[PDB]
Amino acid sequence: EWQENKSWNAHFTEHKSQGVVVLWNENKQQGFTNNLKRANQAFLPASTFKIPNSLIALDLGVVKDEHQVFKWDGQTRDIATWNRDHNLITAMKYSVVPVYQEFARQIGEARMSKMLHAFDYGNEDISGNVDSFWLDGGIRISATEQISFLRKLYHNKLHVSERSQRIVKQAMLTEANGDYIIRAKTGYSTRIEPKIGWWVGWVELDDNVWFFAMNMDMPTSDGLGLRQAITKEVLKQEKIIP
Ligand SMILES: CC(=O)NCCc1ccc(-c2cccc(C(=O)O)c2)cc1
Repeated sequence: EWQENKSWNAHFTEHKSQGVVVLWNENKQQGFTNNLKRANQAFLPASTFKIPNSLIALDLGVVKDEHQVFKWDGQTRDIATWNRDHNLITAMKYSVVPVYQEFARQIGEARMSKMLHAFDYGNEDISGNVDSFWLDGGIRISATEQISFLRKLYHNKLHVSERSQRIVKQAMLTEANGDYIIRAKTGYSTRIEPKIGWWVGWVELDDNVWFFAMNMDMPTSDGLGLRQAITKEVLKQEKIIP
């Protein structure tokens, strides 16, 4: 059911990094990874948490729809794209932490905790500050647990409305061409060691869907582009994409 392919380690070694890629073939119900241990090691979700956070905010009416404008609070932050108004689509695209911190404040501790348990999301532990626990609190999730969560989202099986799930999957849209569609979310965890990057989501083909979750050591922001690059090299090697 689960197969380990250590030859994929070359895609990390060649870039002088270390990490895990996990792939799941939905048609065949078969999983593949370069490192079974790390695939089941739990890390801070960082901005990958914007997927569940979006779902919860939409289902509770904290976010009306993907068009509602979240006005910049006028505080200059060091990421230029954060210093502007956003909707759900652009806030996800630019991983706008302060917008999602306000979502979490409006969701509140109790509803956040219940919903993450309903989602079976990671260790389901929101210990810490309600507006930052996914960055430096107690919540943890593994690459295999990300895939389990994404598969439910894909099939609209999470315990929120179909509409909420459709909107979040729209907001996850990352790439689309005549060969495939990628819906995914990046993450970048720096507040707790080890610093890592995430990329989780799936590849839609004409006749199958491949779910993926990767994380990798990220000692500096210089390597963030390797999250997508390494994943796509694995997808290419496995002939999932051209
Ligand atoms: C204020 C702060 O958060 N500093 C910590 C340093 C930091 C934080 C976030 C990003 C970041 C932002 C948006 C997108 C991406 C990406 O992965 O593409 C990365 C870059 C640097």
